[PDB]
Amino acid sequence: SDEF
Amino acid sequence: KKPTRTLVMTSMPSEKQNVVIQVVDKLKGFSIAPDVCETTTHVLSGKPLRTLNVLLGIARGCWVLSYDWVLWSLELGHWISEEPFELSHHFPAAPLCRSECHLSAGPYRGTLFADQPVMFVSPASSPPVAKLCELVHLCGGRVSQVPRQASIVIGPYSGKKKATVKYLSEKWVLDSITQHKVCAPENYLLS
Repeated sequence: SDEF
Repeated sequence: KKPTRTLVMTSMPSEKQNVVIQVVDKLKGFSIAPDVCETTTHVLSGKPLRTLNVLLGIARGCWVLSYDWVLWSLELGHWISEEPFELSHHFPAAPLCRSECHLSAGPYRGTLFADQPVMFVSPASSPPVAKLCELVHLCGGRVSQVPRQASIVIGPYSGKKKATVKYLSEKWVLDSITQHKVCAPENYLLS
């Protein structure tokens, strides 16, 4: 799950 | 039957994932959604990172807890108190929207971006536009389907820049959500  | 409220997992290794599913099976009381939605009340992180599901959880005022709360909930055999394990230090906004949602008069909608202009979010933005528009709406802001109505633009924008408009980065939205504070627009300018 990509971080932002 | 199915419990209505939903428990979502983010930054969660598979070996840890199965444990959660299984504590939900034995203790009952939840349904597991793959993504934070209308029913989500609890969000569990394996490694405190700012994922789509942690941003959204903050927008809905959900509990945002460490994997610890499951371990102890198992060791005790019931869903214990959430407060001791919510990630205050990493996301100082979570505890605010959590309390704010639980003392809400009617249903809960954030008030953060409520005193802001109308924003237009570009489709080529990262994170995806659908979830980032959702974030802005859940928090109070109003979004437009076409830039001419917006006084603020967000994300990659190639078209002629506009003096009556502030063109900013996505992290302006994200950082304001994480800090529970409308950050200064002059240091989130996208050029």
